[PDB]
Amino acid sequence: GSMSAPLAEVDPDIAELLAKELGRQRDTLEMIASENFVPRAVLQAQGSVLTNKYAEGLPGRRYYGGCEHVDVVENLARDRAKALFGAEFANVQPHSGAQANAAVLHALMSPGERLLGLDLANGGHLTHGMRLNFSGKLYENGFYGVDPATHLIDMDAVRATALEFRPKVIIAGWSAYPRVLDFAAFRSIADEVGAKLLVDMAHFAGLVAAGLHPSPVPHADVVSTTVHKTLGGGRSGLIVGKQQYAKAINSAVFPGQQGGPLMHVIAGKAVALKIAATPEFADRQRRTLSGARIIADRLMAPDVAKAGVSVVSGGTDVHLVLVDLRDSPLDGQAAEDLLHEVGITVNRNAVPNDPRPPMVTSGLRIGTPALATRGFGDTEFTEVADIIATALATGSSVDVSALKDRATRLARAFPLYDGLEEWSLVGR
Amino acid sequence: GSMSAPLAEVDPDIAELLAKELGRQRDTLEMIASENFVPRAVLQAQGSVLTNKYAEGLPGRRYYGGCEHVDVVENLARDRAKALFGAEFANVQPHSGAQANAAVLHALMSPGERLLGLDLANGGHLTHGMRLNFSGKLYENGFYGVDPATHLIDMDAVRATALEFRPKVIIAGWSAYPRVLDFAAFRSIADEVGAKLLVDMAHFAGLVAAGLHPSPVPHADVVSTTVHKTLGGGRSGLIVGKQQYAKAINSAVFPGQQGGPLMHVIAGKAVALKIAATPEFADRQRRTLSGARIIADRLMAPDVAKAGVSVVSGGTDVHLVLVDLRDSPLDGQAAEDLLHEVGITVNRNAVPNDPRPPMVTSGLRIGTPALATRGFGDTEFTEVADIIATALATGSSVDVSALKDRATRLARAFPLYDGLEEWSLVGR
Ligand SMILES: Cc1ncc(COP(=O)(O)O)c(CNCC(=O)O)c1O
Repeated sequence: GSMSAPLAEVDPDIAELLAKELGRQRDTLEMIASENFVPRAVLQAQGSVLTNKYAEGLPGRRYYGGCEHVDVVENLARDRAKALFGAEFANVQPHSGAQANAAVLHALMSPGERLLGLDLANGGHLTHGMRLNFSGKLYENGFYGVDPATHLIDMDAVRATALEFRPKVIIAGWSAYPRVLDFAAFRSIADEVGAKLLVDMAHFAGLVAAGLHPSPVPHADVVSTTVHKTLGGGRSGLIVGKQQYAKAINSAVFPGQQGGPLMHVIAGKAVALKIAATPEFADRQRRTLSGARIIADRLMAPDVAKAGVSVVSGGTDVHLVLVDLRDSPLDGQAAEDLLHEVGITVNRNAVPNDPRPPMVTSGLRIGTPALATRGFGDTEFTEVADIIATALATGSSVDVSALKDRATRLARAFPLYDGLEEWSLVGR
Repeated sequence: GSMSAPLAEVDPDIAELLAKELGRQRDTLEMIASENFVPRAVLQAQGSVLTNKYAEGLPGRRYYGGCEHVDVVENLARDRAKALFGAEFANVQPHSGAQANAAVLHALMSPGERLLGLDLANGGHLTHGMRLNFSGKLYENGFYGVDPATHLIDMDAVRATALEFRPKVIIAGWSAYPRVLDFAAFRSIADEVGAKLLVDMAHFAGLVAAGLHPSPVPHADVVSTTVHKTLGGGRSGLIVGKQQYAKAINSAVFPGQQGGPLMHVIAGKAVALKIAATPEFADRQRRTLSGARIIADRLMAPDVAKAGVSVVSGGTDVHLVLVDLRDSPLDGQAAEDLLHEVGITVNRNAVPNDPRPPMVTSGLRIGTPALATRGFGDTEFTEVADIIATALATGSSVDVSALKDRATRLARAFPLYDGLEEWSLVGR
């Protein structure tokens, strides 16, 4: 019956929506900095029958019979994570970046203890202390920020905050920050005040894997990440860290926070970690970084600067560009909408001391990983940069038709998932 | 290169383990009561490009652009969940059953407040108050159990416990209880002490959908569930409940507990909920219940009883049989391994006042949903029951090859995922 019928017959509405979403991914230039495109092999793993297996516990130490093969899968993911990042242990079960962070904080601190993280308006993530998230609900929160003049994190200010606040755990990490964190300084501060150091490398983990961003693994007690940003894998989380925290972290993931792990997704993590060690992946990360720098450079040209648009920190060393619109007629929402009309997906971004409401903002976050994965190199990012610069410098009266044509030409020149409609679930 | 190459080329190790796990599911008789076999259409949804979309928020209330198609997907899953279960609201984003429960308790109580659930050694889940789980670490836990003579939950005893303990939230639900809960009595008790009532229907959600188990939705404030047990869907969680809790529950899922939802998995939830309304699904649930009763009856025969093996509560009204091995030379691990050798996959399971260590147990949990999905009916479950009975009554001196041949004949007669090696990711 329906056990073997194709999706198109069982649920035509959902089949049609899958096709529409594939078409949307193909037709747009995706520049949300946290998004990417998974490889075919990760699609296959996530669509595998490993979803049927209950496998609570650890490899070879399960609460269920029949785990012999998913145990090898999980050990491959763990071993590849440790090897790729140079970490002493890995836990590959977190369902997401948020669940990775929930388990780390569960392992390292108790409710009521003090957590120090980067403020949301200064580029932090909601799991770094936002009051409606578990990180704010369970813990006493302190925050550091960026210098208002340079938009860099001032490590003397972070140190002064840590000395006053005496956190149990310091989080280094970000969702919207354009420069390299000083992990050695974070470790020195953590040691000085007796705090644990968590680095949440979700955004830049793929840059780390390719050797293009300093690694937090030498410095941090524990490192959390999403698998699905620059690392380029399926939507899920991952923890690595120093051996002395392995037992606490494993127990915090299960039974502390989760039940059964998603073994099909863990199989895809193993695939993504293997891909992340290849020269092809390293070149993709190189094109990600070069493309972001090309966009930042274009947006610092005099024509854009004279229009009241500026680049936060005067450049970038990562996979994104942060745009400051405080002196522009465009607010973040208006600029996001304008770029959507051209076919480019970005998101608005709060700037520190933002004069506009938090859902409007005076900033943009523009990311390059997804287009680099799609195949864009320096020539294509030069074109993308000029499209964005023309829109932002001119404003809402810009010739959108011409920019849309240019964006469509790029999308057509670099087909996405070409052949997916013929790929099989398993085999070749 | 690697973006479009098949898994078999990118990662032969993982490709081979996918084949081995599929072979294992085909070759064994999978009788873990919390497992099932997802349909082809759910494999396709979970292997879809919807993994690439960040969609924090709710349909029509997203933080990022481009969600016009995943919004319809999520609305279909929500509307089908509400219609199938007769519920006033649904949140379809929980990553797992554990994450569904974490969000419910986040919404309904504060750290330090009192939680009353079924004791783990009496059939309850670790998210109902176990010391190392968030439900035990964040909250003050009380427990009710089963009557020692009948192994039934005594609602007079539950009421006495609630009157003395004064819980903020009462959980009704179980992972290893073989009888039907009295939801009217739980509601009466919750009202008497001013508690919220959460029903965790993870195990019996599919029985409820088919009309073969009383629904908790009329009585409960909120109902949590896994999608992947008797409901037969992809590995994930779901919450439904009364409309006055919709805002608190939605906020507790995001940004309370989670970040971005797994939209590919939510697409599969929509598919599974549609299948769960079909006559084919109801017949599968009917065969699940009849098969479990056949096994329970066979294991209460004198030859099994003489071997020190008994059936908890003297039968079953649900999809599982709980076997008590306290008077048997077999412990739970030994029986799990012996059944594995004859081709039947189960899990050991704790029993009240267990004389054996907790990782070993004095019990077995045997479930029929996966084999019912595979197509087994009363004739096949009669043979399964006799195989299990012979192994448990004879122990280590049983003719393993003779029993393994009988299990293999059943597996060969009911091919599993026949044709999967030819199915496509999308389309046919
Ligand atoms: C009753 C009940 N509630 C929650 C869970 C946890 O779901 P998961 O998706 O594993 O996080 C379970 C799972 N119990 C596993 C089992 O019974 O084998 C559950 O039973």
